[PDB]
Amino acid sequence: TIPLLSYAPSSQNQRVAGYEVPNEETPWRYSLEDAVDQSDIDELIWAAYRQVFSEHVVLKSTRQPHLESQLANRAISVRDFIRGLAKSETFRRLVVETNSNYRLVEIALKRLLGRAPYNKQEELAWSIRIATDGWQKFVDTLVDSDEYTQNFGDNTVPYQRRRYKDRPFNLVTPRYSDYWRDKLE
Amino acid sequence: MKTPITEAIAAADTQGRFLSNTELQAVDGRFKRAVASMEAARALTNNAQSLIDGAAQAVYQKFPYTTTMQGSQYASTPEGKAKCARDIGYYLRMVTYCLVAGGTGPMDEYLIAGLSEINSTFDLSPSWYIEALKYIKANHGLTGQAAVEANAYIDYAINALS
Amino acid sequence: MKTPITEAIAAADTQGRFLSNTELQAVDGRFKRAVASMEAARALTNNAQSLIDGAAQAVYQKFPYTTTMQGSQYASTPEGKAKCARDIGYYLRMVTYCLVAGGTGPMDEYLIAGLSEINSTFDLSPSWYIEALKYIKANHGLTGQAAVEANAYIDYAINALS
Amino acid sequence: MKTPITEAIAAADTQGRFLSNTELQAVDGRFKRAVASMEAARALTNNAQSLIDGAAQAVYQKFPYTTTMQGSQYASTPEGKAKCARDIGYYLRMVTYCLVAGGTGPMDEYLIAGLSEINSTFDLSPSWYIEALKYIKANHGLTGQAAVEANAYIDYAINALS
Amino acid sequence: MKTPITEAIAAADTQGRFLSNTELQAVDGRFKRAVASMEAARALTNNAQSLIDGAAQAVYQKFPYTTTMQGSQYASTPEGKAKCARDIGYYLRMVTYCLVAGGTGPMDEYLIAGLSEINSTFDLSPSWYIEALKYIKANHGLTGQAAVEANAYIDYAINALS
Amino acid sequence: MLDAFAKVVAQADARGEFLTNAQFDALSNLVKEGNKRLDAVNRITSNASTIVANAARALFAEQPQLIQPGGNAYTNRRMAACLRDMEIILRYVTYAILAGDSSVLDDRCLNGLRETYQALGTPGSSVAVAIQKMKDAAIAIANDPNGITPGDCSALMSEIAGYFDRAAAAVA
Amino acid sequence: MLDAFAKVVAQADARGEFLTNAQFDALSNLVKEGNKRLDAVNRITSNASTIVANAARALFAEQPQLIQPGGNAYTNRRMAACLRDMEIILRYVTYAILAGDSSVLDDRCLNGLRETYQALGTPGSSVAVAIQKMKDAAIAIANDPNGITPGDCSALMSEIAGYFDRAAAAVA
Amino acid sequence: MLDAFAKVVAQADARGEFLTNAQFDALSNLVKEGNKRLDAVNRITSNASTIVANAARALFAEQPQLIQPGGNAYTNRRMAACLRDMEIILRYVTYAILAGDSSVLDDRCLNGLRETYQALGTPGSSVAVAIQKMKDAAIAIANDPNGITPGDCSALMSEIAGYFDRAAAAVA
Amino acid sequence: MLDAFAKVVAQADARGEFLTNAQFDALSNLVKEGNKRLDAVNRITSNASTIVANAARALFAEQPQLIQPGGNAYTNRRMAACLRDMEIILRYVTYAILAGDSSVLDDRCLNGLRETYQALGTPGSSVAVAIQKMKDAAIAIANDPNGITPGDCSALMSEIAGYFDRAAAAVA
Ligand SMILES: CCC1=C(C)/C(=C/C2=NC(=C\c3[nH]c(/C=C4\NC(=O)[C@H](C)[C@H]4CC)c(C)c3CCC(=O)O)/C(CCC(=O)O)=C2C)NC1=O
Ligand SMILES: CCC1=C(C)/C(=C/C2=NC(=C\c3[nH]c(/C=C4\NC(=O)[C@H](C)[C@H]4CC)c(C)c3CCC(=O)O)/C(CCC(=O)O)=C2C)NC1=O
Ligand SMILES: CCC1=C(C)/C(=C/C2=NC(=C\c3[nH]c(/C=C4\NC(=O)[C@H](C)[C@H]4CC)c(C)c3CCC(=O)O)/C(CCC(=O)O)=C2C)NC1=O
Ligand SMILES: CCC1=C(C)/C(=C/C2=NC(=C\c3[nH]c(/C=C4\NC(=O)[C@H](C)[C@H]4CC)c(C)c3CCC(=O)O)/C(CCC(=O)O)=C2C)NC1=O
Ligand SMILES: CCC1=C(C)/C(=C/C2=NC(=C\c3[nH]c(/C=C4\NC(=O)[C@H](C)[C@H]4CC)c(C)c3CCC(=O)O)/C(CCC(=O)O)=C2C)NC1=O
Ligand SMILES: CCC1=C(C)/C(=C/C2=NC(=C\c3[nH]c(/C=C4\NC(=O)[C@H](C)[C@H]4CC)c(C)c3CCC(=O)O)/C(CCC(=O)O)=C2C)NC1=O
Ligand SMILES: CCC1=C(C)/C(=C/C2=NC(=C\c3[nH]c(/C=C4\NC(=O)[C@H](C)[C@H]4CC)c(C)c3CCC(=O)O)/C(CCC(=O)O)=C2C)NC1=O
Ligand SMILES: CCC1=C(C)/C(=C/C2=NC(=C\c3[nH]c(/C=C4\NC(=O)[C@H](C)[C@H]4CC)c(C)c3CCC(=O)O)/C(CCC(=O)O)=C2C)NC1=O
Ligand SMILES: CCC1=C(C)/C(=C/C2=NC(=C\c3[nH]c(/C=C4\NC(=O)[C@H](C)[C@H]4CC)c(C)c3CCC(=O)O)/C(CCC(=O)O)=C2C)NC1=O
Ligand SMILES: CCC1=C(C)/C(=C/C2=NC(=C\c3[nH]c(/C=C4\NC(=O)[C@H](C)[C@H]4CC)c(C)c3CCC(=O)O)/C(CCC(=O)O)=C2C)NC1=O
Ligand SMILES: CCC1=C(C)/C(=C/C2=NC(=C\c3[nH]c(/C=C4\NC(=O)[C@H](C)[C@H]4CC)c(C)c3CCC(=O)O)/C(CCC(=O)O)=C2C)NC1=O
Ligand SMILES: CCC1=C(C)/C(=C/C2=NC(=C\c3[nH]c(/C=C4\NC(=O)[C@H](C)[C@H]4CC)c(C)c3CCC(=O)O)/C(CCC(=O)O)=C2C)NC1=O
Repeated sequence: TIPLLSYAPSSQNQRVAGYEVPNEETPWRYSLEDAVDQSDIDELIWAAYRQVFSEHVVLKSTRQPHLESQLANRAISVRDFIRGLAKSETFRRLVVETNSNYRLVEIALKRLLGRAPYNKQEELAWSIRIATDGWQKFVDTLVDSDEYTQNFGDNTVPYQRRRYKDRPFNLVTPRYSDYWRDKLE
Repeated sequence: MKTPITEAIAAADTQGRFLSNTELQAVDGRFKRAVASMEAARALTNNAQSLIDGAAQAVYQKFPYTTTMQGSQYASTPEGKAKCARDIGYYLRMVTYCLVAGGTGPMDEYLIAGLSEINSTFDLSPSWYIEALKYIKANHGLTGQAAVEANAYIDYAINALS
Repeated sequence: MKTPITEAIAAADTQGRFLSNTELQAVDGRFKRAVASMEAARALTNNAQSLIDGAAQAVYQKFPYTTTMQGSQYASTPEGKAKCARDIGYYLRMVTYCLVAGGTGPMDEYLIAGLSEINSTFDLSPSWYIEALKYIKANHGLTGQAAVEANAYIDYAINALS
Repeated sequence: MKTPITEAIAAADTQGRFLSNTELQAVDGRFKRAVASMEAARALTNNAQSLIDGAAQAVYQKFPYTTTMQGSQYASTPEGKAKCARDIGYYLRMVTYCLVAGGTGPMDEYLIAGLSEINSTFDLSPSWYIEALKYIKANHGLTGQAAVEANAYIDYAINALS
Repeated sequence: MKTPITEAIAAADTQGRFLSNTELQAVDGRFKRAVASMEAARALTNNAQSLIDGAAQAVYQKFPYTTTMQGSQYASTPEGKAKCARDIGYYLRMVTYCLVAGGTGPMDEYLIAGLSEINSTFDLSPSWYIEALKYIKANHGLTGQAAVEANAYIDYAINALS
Repeated sequence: MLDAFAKVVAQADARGEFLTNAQFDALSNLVKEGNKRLDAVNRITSNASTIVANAARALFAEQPQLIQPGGNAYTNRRMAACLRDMEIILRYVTYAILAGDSSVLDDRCLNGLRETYQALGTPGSSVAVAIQKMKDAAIAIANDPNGITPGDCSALMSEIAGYFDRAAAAVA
Repeated sequence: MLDAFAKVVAQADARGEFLTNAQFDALSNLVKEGNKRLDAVNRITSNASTIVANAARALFAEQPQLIQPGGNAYTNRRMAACLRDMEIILRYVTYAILAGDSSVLDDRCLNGLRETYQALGTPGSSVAVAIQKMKDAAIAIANDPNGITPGDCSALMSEIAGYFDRAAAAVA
Repeated sequence: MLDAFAKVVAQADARGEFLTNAQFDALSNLVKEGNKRLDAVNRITSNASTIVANAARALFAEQPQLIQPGGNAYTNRRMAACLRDMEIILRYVTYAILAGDSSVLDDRCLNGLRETYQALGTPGSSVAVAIQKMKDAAIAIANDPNGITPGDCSALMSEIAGYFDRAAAAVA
Repeated sequence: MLDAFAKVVAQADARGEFLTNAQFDALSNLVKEGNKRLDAVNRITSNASTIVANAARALFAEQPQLIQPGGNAYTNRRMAACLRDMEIILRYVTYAILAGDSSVLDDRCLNGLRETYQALGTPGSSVAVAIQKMKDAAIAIANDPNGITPGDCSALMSEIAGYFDRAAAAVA
């Protein structure tokens, strides 16, 4: 309805260029493009589960049997698998229901897109995307951004772009912030 | 939580639209069934004390080894018997909560979530809970459509344990 | 699978680099350990039948109820006894496979993957196999570093089931 | 760094698994190779002053235009000679650091990363350093598998520069 | 905003390269065509009041049936007449900015963006302004290149509204 | 995001005690008044666009500083945004009405709303005035009873007013 | 991503001095005593599940509030999370032990863990006591003198205890 | 990103007044001297590689601690990064020069860069000195009256210097 | 992927019989000559760059059509791509040599490579000739009898040739 209100980007490791060979802190790249055997496909599926949902919350009920079968028969790209995790009801209960739009922009960007918010203005900038278009459409555009297509092509599991001397997003961001802890004792 | 009302609301929120007549029809059906649902919940909770103890004895009879051979996973000690009472009480309380909520939401959030993960770590055989829930499904003391609702939730738990 | 050789190769493949001295040193260590690993595998397979039988009797002694309680999940019937022997034989065979492979690869690809689903659906209590593998770990009849390696893989299976 | 121990740690960390026998065998191989690696490192470091000067003269002899052609990217001036000696010394020092670390970690972090950018902006043709490293590879003064390790790291640097 | 200069800068920034001669040629063209556009802007600002008055009467005559119906979205009352004058002035005020910017940037930033939702909610028919601006389009008093460039922007806006 | 039933169940789960007879009768009362709730949401959703648009017409004139040049509602784009946000608040309030609690209003909205506007540079006080004008519009349209069997639905009107007030106080 | 070797090499690179003879003989000692280290880590990883499970039973017996209804280790989902956190701490400590350096432990696990626990409300003090229980259990099982070629390795056991203590203090 | 023309139209839109005669003649003066602006940016960008390389040699000559082992741009990796950042600042200031305003420079280059360098350990003061070195280089190369139709362009060079100065003041 | 050990284990698991004594003896023979495999891989990988460069110069001298204008290996961009793919094939072959099995080579490099070149329009026959040039160069460098402990490594050299041949036959 509205061209998303422009945000001012801040300097970040992901934005910067660097001529580095992979370190031991390299995020590790789970690519289904090679069409590896089923056993390695299990690792790739697990990494996507580990990214969209946190390692903490990926239990049996969280596991979608259909998704497990999806990424096994060289089906919809790993990107679409990520989107399926994102729009699944368990994700909406675990993340969307427990945070406000402004925090949701940050969480989804850190996990799905894999880069931190450029600034508070960007958190505001995409909050309306969540509101007007709907959360499903917000994650749709989040993984359909030109940035995403360059970052992880199609068959590459999302990873933190470059946490060079930086805390990993999973270990700095909880499932929900203390603001919702008002509903807890 | 997976409550009928909230499920309709979330479905409308996905499409960013005011609540359409489809969702309103769904919640109307929930309200129409709520009379039988709440009466069933009352019946189960006011008979809860007998039910919990009966289920404990039922599992003790079906699996005598769970009462005799030593181990923390078993109720060989009075402390273990207390643990057994506590957990079967959890299941009964969750079923009443699901009955009043009108959906599987409560038991999915407070019980079924990660149930498999922990029942293997603490070595609590799911079959024990299966038999206990079967006893509760046989002695619930409900009748008619109230009974069908309660038994549906009980069997949801049974299938989840398996 | 997660064989040392393949692990180093994959690590170099994801980083788009020729195998450097680090990976070569790792696989050299694998080849140095391979002599003892092969010794251990030979030892386990040469007395496989005795180990399988002894483990079967061990679980029958630790769990008396599995030999009498009626039902398909129990080995009260001779057919069930045969199935129990077959399964513990599978576990021992995979231990020998892991010994030869020098890694947990075979175990993960043929046993651990989805182990929970099967042991829950057919109501096969994990404790049964836990006790069986404990017996195997005690009667393996190995010595030295070879014993260490075999014990480590057996315990990997034990902790994976737990 | 990419040290073998830490590389194994990171490989296990990505999958969230405790260090099984695969990683332990890798580190064991590192420790078994450490005897030869330390021998080679001591040999290179104790003779680290004759070889640096010899390599400087070797490059001057193979490429006589590098010390007479006018400019700032040449060793014609004494300051240029100092910088040239420092560069060849950096290569040798990094090789010894990699020898002690057991892996190519130090080389990648302090040398190989961004090598092309610097060699292109300051007009330092890689051939000069290639010849210098060849001289060091021929006069290192080692024997056996220790010599093999020295001639492996230096050749890695050679094939990284060009 | 979508200024020729700014668009070239953005195209170069997304590639991460220094300004090549292509971009410099484009900005040169902008400067070369910025003589006539600035003349046109000067002309239209110096006679702005008279032309907005004429356009206001033009829309009053073309739509007297809105000029007589009483309501919030009409100019029948004197307060509404004042509102109509200010909004006609707004369109002229934006067109001068468009002329100076040499692009459609101001059009999209101060209008056009979300024109549909505004013309749906307040239901202020764009045809009103369109007729007024066609009066302006003939009576602007520009000639030659100034006239044709201004006409291009004006008709872009007209066809964008529909 | 909870509903009435889920709210009482969540408190009961925190306490760890079977649903009390008092809670049962409370929820029975909630079901007794279900039809009126459904009627109200149906009526408000059928006229939603007109409700918000009519209130907006008055709002911009009664607060001219916003539509004068240099104000936050000036320009076509920001005017579109103000209309959009008014409709957003109306939508989440309708959600709340059907739910029976203000949980949804405070969870995915009204959690830091004031801070967002304050950083954007929008005057929070003007937003509060807009929310209150919307509140009057909504209470009026729901409380114009005709075409249906009458009842004392004043309770529904009061709780709707409470939702709108909660939003207005949260943004200012 | 450092170990003992990388730590000393990084100091030496920061100073810019060729590796001194003293540093060489300081790391040869580490390699000569490496087999003991490997045995210790093998023993702790072989009993990981039992260690965490027994420690968890003890924690819930000493602090029943966690497993009572309404406590943070209730609803069986949070119980799974608690067990997972305990084993995560053990996993990162095991990494630290095998490396011989605390770099990995401080780079991934102990880099601000306090903030996450503080925000969620999970009691950090209880986590600390749980880590200490795991510490004593693991150190005892690894130092069990029967079943292995004998030797004197009290220093390594103290280092293991130090890693556990570092985590327990950093999170609490 | 607002260039000169966009900046004046945006200010005029905020005021709500047709472009004033004074602003008209200001932008007319900019256009009359447009060829000079284009030639300056063309000279700076056509010698970009040499500019950065010469400035780098000067920086390492004046501050040898940088290329000393265990410094701040030592190792090929950090050396490449320092060269990269010098070139990046040059690229964004050339963008700013062509635009005629500093909006791009402060929005997409200097928008938090100071915090980045505070965390990294790179000295902000030294990078400011480097920016000044590049300022002198770019001003000298553009002020080569040999090879171009002559005229007085020092006035236009003063704002190029101003943009370099703005970056140098913003980076520390 | 399956290395040699994994291949024998996988076949034995498929049939469902404990590994027989014959298989054990075979694997013992493999480990007895493992040092030779490691030496060969080390020697080939340390000369990768020279191998690919010499083979490339020879290929373009023998088949000038590739470097003629309008040919496939032209325009300096496709030349870079050609060298990159030649070294890619060499890299996956080295992986295969170290593994002792062709599974990795057949699962990543030559897997569906014929189709790739056929669509791109490159002559697959020429690719095969290039792989053969690399084969002779690499086998000569790896079988160089001067520089190391003497012995007969001919079996391993034939295996290396077999891998190169497999790639050459799968691309053309
Ligand atoms: C649209 C929903 C859907 C269906 C129906 C489906 C079927 C399906 N079953 C599969 C696997 C399989 N299916 C079986 C099935 C059987 N083996 C037997 O002995 C039985 C007779 C039979 C069970 C009744 C087996 C053994 C595999 C594993 C094959 C493999 O990956 O190696 C696979 C291969 C990849 C995967 O495991 O996901 C697919 C695609 N996949 C889907 O996404
Ligand atoms: C509200 C959701 C919820 C559930 C379901 C829950 C279950 C639960 N049951 C447990 C254990 C247990 N549960 C039992 C129960 C039984 N003993 C028997 O003989 C019977 C067969 C059986 C009753 C039917 C026993 C004995 C333990 C202790 C296991 C041990 O110490 O090894 C434990 C481990 C901690 C403990 O010992 O209490 C949990 C977390 N906790 C929860 O927060
Ligand atoms: C190769 C890897 C592999 C494993 C591990 C495996 C497990 C496995 N065990 C099974 C059954 C079984 N497993 C047992 C085993 C036991 N009964 C006892 O009393 C003991 C306590 C215990 C032995 C220690 C029994 C009796 C069955 C048949 C159960 C049934 O049909 O209900 C079945 C069902 C099919 C069948 O009846 O054979 C599977 C799939 N299958 C596999 O392919
Ligand atoms: C440890 C990682 C590391 C490396 C490798 C490194 C190399 C390096 N060598 C340089 C210069 C140089 N290196 C040489 C070296 C040589 N002159 C000759 O005649 C020979 C052929 C050759 C020696 C083999 C010269 C002449 C320069 C100066 C180039 C110039 O200013 O034009 C420079 C430019 C900055 C210097 O003083 O300002 C770098 C960065 N720096 C590093 O931090
Ligand atoms: C979670 C629910 C939710 C809310 C509340 C929300 C509000 C919201 N409104 C915004 C903009 C805006 N909001 C308004 C609203 C107003 N303008 C006025 O004149 C009045 C004072 C006021 C209405 C009474 C305006 C004008 C803007 C545009 C600001 C600008 O671009 O300068 C922005 C800025 C970022 C953007 O445009 O994307 C947000 C986040 N978005 C949401 O998803
Ligand atoms: C700077 C760019 C810009 C534009 C274009 C713009 C348009 C604009 N026109 C408006 C209203 C209006 N427009 C009219 C116009 C007319 N009535 C008639 O009878 C005529 C046929 C017609 C003149 C052609 C009237 C009467 C209103 C007031 C309606 C209201 O407040 O409800 C409003 C509502 C608030 C207000 O009154 O200002 C906006 C925002 N706003 C902007 O910031
Ligand atoms: C698909 C969603 C849905 C709607 C819309 C719905 C409406 C609905 N409203 C009804 C009645 C009613 N509605 C009211 C409500 C009101 N009393 C007042 O003073 C207010 C003006 C108004 C509140 C807005 C009353 C008093 C009745 C009749 C008695 C009753 O049913 O409780 C009835 C029962 C008799 C009838 O059909 O009229 C239905 C079915 N039912 C639905 O399932
Ligand atoms: C790899 C490093 C790492 C750590 C350390 C980590 C901690 C961590 N623990 C979490 C949850 C949790 N952690 C606990 C832990 C406990 N509950 C208790 O009663 C005990 C005192 C304690 C166990 C000893 C619980 C219960 C939750 C779930 C909280 C909830 O969802 O309500 C969460 C919430 C987000 C999520 O579930 O993913 C994080 C981030 N996450 C990480 O990625
Ligand atoms: C795959 C990695 C790996 C393992 C698992 C391994 C085991 C291993 N441990 C050994 C010795 C040993 N292990 C210990 C360890 C201990 N002393 C104690 O008092 C404690 C209870 C325990 C430490 C916690 C000692 C003292 C020796 C003999 C000396 C030595 O070589 O370290 C030895 C040499 C002597 C022998 O054969 O027993 C081997 C081969 N070697 C390896 O390369
Ligand atoms: C587009 C605007 C922009 C800038 C400017 C920017 C800066 C920037 N420079 C970086 C690297 C770096 N930057 C420097 C900087 C310097 N060291 C020195 O001695 C000098 C004084 C100085 C050169 C002027 C160094 C040494 C690194 C490497 C860090 C490392 O590898 O550890 C990094 C780290 C992450 C990465 O490399 O991706 C950032 C974010 N990022 C941006 O997006
Ligand atoms: C493709 C983009 C583009 C460029 C690069 C460009 C440059 C450009 N500079 C010019 C002249 C000129 N350039 C200068 C510049 C200078 N005076 C000095 O003292 C300094 C040494 C130097 C500043 C760089 C002067 C004074 C003139 C003559 C007057 C003028 O036209 O600006 C002219 C007109 C006469 C000619 O063709 O040379 C052009 C076209 N025009 C363009 O459209
Ligand atoms: C980092 C991993 C690693 C490597 C690389 C390594 C090399 C290595 N190769 C060796 C032997 C050897 N190397 C060869 C090699 C050859 N003979 C030929 O005629 C060919 C030209 C060539 C093979 C293509 C032979 C025949 C032996 C002796 C027997 C053997 O151990 O394989 C030896 C033992 C004798 C000695 O040189 O002291 C070592 C240590 N050891 C290691 O732990």
